[PDB]
Formats: sequence, C-alpha cells, structure tokens
Amino acid sequence: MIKNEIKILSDIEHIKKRSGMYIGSSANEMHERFLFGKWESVQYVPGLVKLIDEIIDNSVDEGIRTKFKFANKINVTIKNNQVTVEDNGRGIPQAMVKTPTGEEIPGPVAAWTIPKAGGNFGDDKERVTGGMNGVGSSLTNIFSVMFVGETGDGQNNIVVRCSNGMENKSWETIPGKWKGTRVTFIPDFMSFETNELSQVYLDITLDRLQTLAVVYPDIQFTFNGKKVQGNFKKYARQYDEHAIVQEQENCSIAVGRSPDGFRQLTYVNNIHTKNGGHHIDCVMDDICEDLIPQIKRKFKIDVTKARVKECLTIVMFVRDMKNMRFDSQTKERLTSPFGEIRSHIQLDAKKISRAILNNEAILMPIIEAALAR
Amino acid sequence: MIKNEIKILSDIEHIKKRSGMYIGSSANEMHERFLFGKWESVQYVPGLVKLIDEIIDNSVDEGIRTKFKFANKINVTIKNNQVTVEDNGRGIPQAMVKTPTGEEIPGPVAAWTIPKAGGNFGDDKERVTGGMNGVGSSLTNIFSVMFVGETGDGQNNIVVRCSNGMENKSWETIPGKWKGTRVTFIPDFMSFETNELSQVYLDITLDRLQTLAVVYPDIQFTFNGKKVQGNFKKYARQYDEHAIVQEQENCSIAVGRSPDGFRQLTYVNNIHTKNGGHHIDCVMDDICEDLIPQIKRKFKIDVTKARVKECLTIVMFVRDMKNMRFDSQTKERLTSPFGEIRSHIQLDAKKISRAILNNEAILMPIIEAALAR
Ligand SMILES: Nc1ncnc2c1ncn2[C@@H]1O[C@H](COP(=O)(O)OP(=O)(O)NP(=O)(O)O)[C@@H](O)[C@H]1O
Ligand SMILES: Nc1ncnc2c1ncn2[C@@H]1O[C@H](COP(=O)(O)OP(=O)(O)NP(=O)(O)O)[C@@H](O)[C@H]1O
Ligand SMILES: [Mg+2]
Repeated sequence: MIKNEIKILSDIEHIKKRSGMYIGSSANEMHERFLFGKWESVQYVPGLVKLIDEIIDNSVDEGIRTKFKFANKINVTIKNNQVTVEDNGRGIPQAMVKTPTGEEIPGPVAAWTIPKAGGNFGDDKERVTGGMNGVGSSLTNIFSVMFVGETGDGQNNIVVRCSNGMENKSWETIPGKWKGTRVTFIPDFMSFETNELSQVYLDITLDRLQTLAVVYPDIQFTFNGKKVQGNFKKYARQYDEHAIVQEQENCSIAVGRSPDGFRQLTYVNNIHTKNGGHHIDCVMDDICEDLIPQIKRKFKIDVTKARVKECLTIVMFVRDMKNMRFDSQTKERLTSPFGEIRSHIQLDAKKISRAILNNEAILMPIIEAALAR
Repeated sequence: MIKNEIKILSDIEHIKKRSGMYIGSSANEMHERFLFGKWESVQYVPGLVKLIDEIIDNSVDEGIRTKFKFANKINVTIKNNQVTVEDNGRGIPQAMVKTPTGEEIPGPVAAWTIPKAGGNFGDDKERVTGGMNGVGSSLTNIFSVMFVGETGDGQNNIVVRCSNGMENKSWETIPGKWKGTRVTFIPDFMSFETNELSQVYLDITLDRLQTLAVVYPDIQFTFNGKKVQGNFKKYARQYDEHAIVQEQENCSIAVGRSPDGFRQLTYVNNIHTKNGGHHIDCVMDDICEDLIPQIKRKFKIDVTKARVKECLTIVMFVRDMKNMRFDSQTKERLTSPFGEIRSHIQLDAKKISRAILNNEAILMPIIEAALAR
C-alpha cells in the first residue's frame, strides 16, 4: 500500500522538488523555434534557456523601467557553461527590507536568494516591465552550483555570493563608485537532462538578443563582446524576402509565407509568448474579417479563416503593454483579456489586408492551393 | 520614473497576486475542445476547470493509491456555483505534522489551507499518483469564498472550514465512524473573469467524468447523483463510427478521422494534457515509421508525417505511469523524458498501422487529398 503521509515543504525545497512548475520542462526535447528567421529543428532543455532568459529579461526590464536612459548596454556573455550578464541600470536598491519572519535581509540578497521577492509587485495597471512573478533570478542560482551578483549604486557595491545549489549564501558590502549590475552564475546539470551548454543554447540566446534589439532600438545588446544591430526590415526579410511589414507606435507586424504548416513569432514587451495567446488570435481575426469579404469579391471562392491563416508566418511585436497576465511561469501564453489587448493594440487590419491583397507573392499561393484541393 | 522597491510576499499572498502560474489562465477564452465526442468550440475560464479538476484528481489519486479498494465512488456534484466531491477513501491521516516554523497542526488543515503541503512528495520515481505539487486543494481553497473539507479515518471526523477567501480558517475534530472524504467549496468569482458556474463548466466536468470512467472502469463516478457508465468502445465510437480501437494493459488508443485540421484528446493516469506532450509524439513516430513504407509500397506515393498526422483524431488513455512531470502547474504538457515514456508504454504500432492500412474509410481520404495536390 502507498504510504500517504502529508509532508511540509520549504520554498527552496519545494522549488527544487517541483522545478517543472517553475521553469517549464526540464528534459531535452525537440522544437521548431524560429532560429535567426529560419524555421529549423532545435533540440534543447527549456529550463536552461528559461533560466538564462530570466536574467536577460531582468536586464531588459531595468532598461525599460528607466525609459532606456539607464541599462542600455546589456553585455550578455555565455562561455563554458557560465552565464554572465552586465547592465548599467540603477541596480538593486540598498534600502532595507523586512522578511515575514522579521529578519532584516538587504535588497540584492533577498532578490537573489529567496523566491517571491521582487520589485514588480506594485500596481499592475501601470506595470510595463516583463516581470510579474517575483521568482526566477532566484531560480538560476536556485538551480545553480555558483551564483555571484555584483551590484553597485554609485556609492556602495553589494556582492551576493551563493554556492552548493543556493544552500550556501552570503552578502557583503564594500565602498565603491560602480553603478550597475553584474550577474554571473554556472548552471547545475544535476537537475536538468544535460551536461554542457552547447552551441545551440548560445544560438538561441543570440536569436533572442537579436529579437530584443529589433524590438527595442534604444538598448545596445552585446553578446560575447560583439554589438548587435537592431533593424526591423532586415529582421523581417530574414523570414521571407517578400514579407509585408507594417509598423505602429505600439504594434509592429510582418507577414510572410508558411509552406509546411503554420508558423509565428510574437513578443509582448520583452516576453517571447512562443505558444501564442490572444493577441495573435485577435489580430488574425481582425485581418480575416477584412480578407474574407475582399477575397470573396476578388476571386469569388469561399475560403475559411483557418485555410488562409495556416499559410502565414506572422512575426509581430507589441510594446508598452500593461497588465500582461500569463498562464504559465515560463510566460509562454499571454492570457490578458481580449478587450485590454484590443484597446492597447492599435493595429489597422484594413491596411495590412489591402497590402497582402495587392501582393501576388502571398495570396496567389493560397488561392492556387485552395483551387487545386 | 518607475518606482522600484523590493517587496516580499508569503505563499498565500503571492498566489492571490500571481494566480496566473498556479491555475493557468483566468480570462474566459475560446478553444476547440472535445465535448461529448464532438470537436466543438467552447468558451470558458481554464482556472475554474483546473480548480475542480484538482479536487477530482486528488479523489482519483486516493482511489488508485488504495488500488481502487477505497475511494471507488467519487460522487461529484456541481449545483448553484458549488462543488461537492465525495469519496469513500482512507482519508487524511490524523497524525500531527510539524511546519518548518515549528507549529503543530493537523493533517487535513495543513493540506487544505496552506500550499506547498502534500502527501505526494515521495520518491519522484515512485509517484503513481496524478498529483505532484502539493498545492492543488490548497489552491482551490484559496480561491473559494467558502470551503468545507470533512474527512474521516473511521475513528474521528476532521472538519476544516475556510471562509472569506483563505483569510478565515478553523479545524475541528469530533468523535465519529465515517470513513472517507468530502470536499465542498464555492469558488470566488471576484478574481476570475466570470460570475457563475454556468452550464458549459458542468458540461466540461461531466465530459471529464465520462472520460475518467472510461479510462478507470472500477471507479463509479456519479455526477449530480447520476451514475456515469464507462465503456471505451462506445466512447470511441462517439467520436467517429469507423474509429479503430486498440486496448492494452496500460494504453488504450482510438483512431478516427479529422476533416478540419488535427484533433486529439490524451490522458496520462488521470490528467488531461490537452496540449499534448511527449507520449503522443512517440505514438505518432512509431505509427508513421511503419505506415509510411507501407503506403509507399501500396499506392506508390510519398507523403510526409505531418500530412498523414493532421487528418487523424486520436484518443489515447495511459494508466499507472510513474515519474511524470509537467511544464505547468495545470499539468497540460507531460515533460517526462522520451525514453521513460517509451519504456513504460508497450504500444505495438505495427498492429494499428496494419489495421489503419486495411481500412478504406480513413486512409482513403488521406490518399485522395494527397492525389488532389
Ligand atoms: N540589472 C538589474 N538592474 C536592476 N535591478 C535588477 C537587475 N536585475 C535584477 N534586478 C532586480 O532583481 C529582482 C529580480 O527578481 P526576479 O527573481 O528576477 O523576479 P522578477 O524581477 O519579478 N521577474 P519575473 O520573475 O520574470 O516575473 C527584481 O526585483 C529586480 O528589481
Ligand atoms: N480528498 C482527498 N482524499 C485523499 N487525500 C487527500 C484529499 N485531499 C488531500 N489529500 C492529501 O493531502 C494533500 C493535499 O491535497 P492537494 O492540496 O491537492 O495536494 P496534491 O494532491 O499534491 N495536489 P497536486 O499535486 O496539484 O495534484 C494531497 O497530496 C493528498 O496527500
Ligand atoms: Mg522575465
């Protein structure tokens, strides 16, 4: 008989025992991510990419919450299964904060050593950064053999050092004049199903850095000491040379061709909702409510919404969004209410619909495939 | 400027603030789901469905942990925005449990009021239960205006009463002789994007109860006092009359026809991974690696794996699967390693490939579509 004994778990212990809920999958798997604009087959562990992207997203959040004035040179380096992110933001405040137990724990150490502790817990309606869960940076270390974070406020330098899988930790304060953040850690391969950060992880990281540079032209991302140039037109042409691009103040969409199924790549603020959500669905619905009547008047053939939808590879970017509620800790599916997404996103469906109706490189393959079948 | 102040939250407060990662979505969205064998478009909040499925999963988990000797009558009732799940299982042990803070609290109250507490935290390679996180019933009690958990081990009735949305809790013990469990909660709609437990949610719960009675024939689930009859043959024929059925000791498969894209409904133990996972991908690979040479030799045509796959509707049921993990708390993607699932599942793909080849009612549409293009 199975021993049903009700146990009690601590936060660190629960996270280590139940990492699947907090970093997504933890075993190497196959996917079809858009690597550098190519729908190629990729094999990787979502946990490691998620942990790296946690710190990268923290740097991007520091950039965006300061209106890109501070934290605009995010030097991300990944060499020999070691991650090392640098940014020139305001950094962790040195102001004292109080734990529920009453113990006095400073800012950086509380942020980088305990979960459910972050600066994104304020008013949600005005939250613009990509962080909401207050867990995670916590996570690398929490999933790391060594994790040293060096913050500087221009007057003090705070070094938070953790080792033995976050079990050992210590924070120290030194006089200094640095202003920024330098988070460098080494992953723990005992948890994940891997032993080394191969070239594929660096390629995925470079792809997200390129996408973030395209999304945010102000921030100058750097990878392994090499600058990253952010231009949307080249990024969209990397998908298909005949892509149709429409930019707005908060929406930035591009339409390509999907010959072997359905494809997409969407970003909300600085979060890669790679499992879609409601924004892509709402945008595509609005586009189709204009295509279907127009294609009816033009080619006089009845086509369903899904038939047209399955032949487009939409790459779409959203900026300055608020209330980005997700459904997974990995934040892979934007589940914000459709009304809020429609209110914030001001994309003109008629413009893109007319643009792709006027082009023979996209509509004609759809028409030919429908007529042949 | 964005006011950046580090805040620290406990388990309950963080769950209330960040419910997205713990009950999936919280805004009523539209999917295309299998309701009563029909690929019907449905509109609902996944949060409430996950909330009910948590208690139902705990009941089924107790049942299987007793090897169906106990908790074999899971009477589930949903009336007037209220859920009442009763079973005749062993019940929660009265044994005292010591929290990390040192406080002494009973087992039922520890399970039903504070999260990260469960009896499923055994050796992760020996979990035969559909629960792994120790947060489920505590989660459903957090989002409940009222919640009464009445348990009995045959010697004493333990009643845990929670009210005003997790803020009020009170446990009591009375001499008694009842042996079983009864979880009755009324969900709180102030957080969810809904107002009442309308008929769609009852339909979804009844469909899941039918599915559970099909995969688990010993448990006599009764919905609103109405017995649910479980027969896999009729359940499969509900989808498609010409469906091909193959039953094994731990795996049950039913293959049909899909005219409007790809559809699937798969179950591992008692969890509806409605976004697929790694087991169904293994099934597809094993089926295609034998079907493709056969169709190539028969009809002298070349068809890709995706083209054949997308024209099928497969219903798959898996039981007694050990060491299963999920990328989300909602458990909608089984992220166990491919090798472990392949070792556990003893599917014979050659048999189903031969059966589908010998049928001219499902393969012929695929071949006709291939010849059309
Ligand atoms: N480069 C940086 N500059 C300034 N502050 C930083 C930087 N990196 C991290 N932080 C702070 O460190 C904390 C990190 O918490 P973290 O574990 O990443 O959860 P989070 O910030 O809420 N994001 P997420 O978990 O993705 O929702 C945040 O409160 C940030 O304020
Ligand atoms: N109705 C019940 N019958 C039998 N055992 C129960 C019941 N409710 C709770 N338990 C036990 O008490 C714990 C608390 O329930 P719950 O909060 O759902 O934890 P859990 O089962 O680990 N949840 P999850 O991992 O999300 O499926 C469970 O792990 C069981 O050990
Ligand atoms: Mg983030």
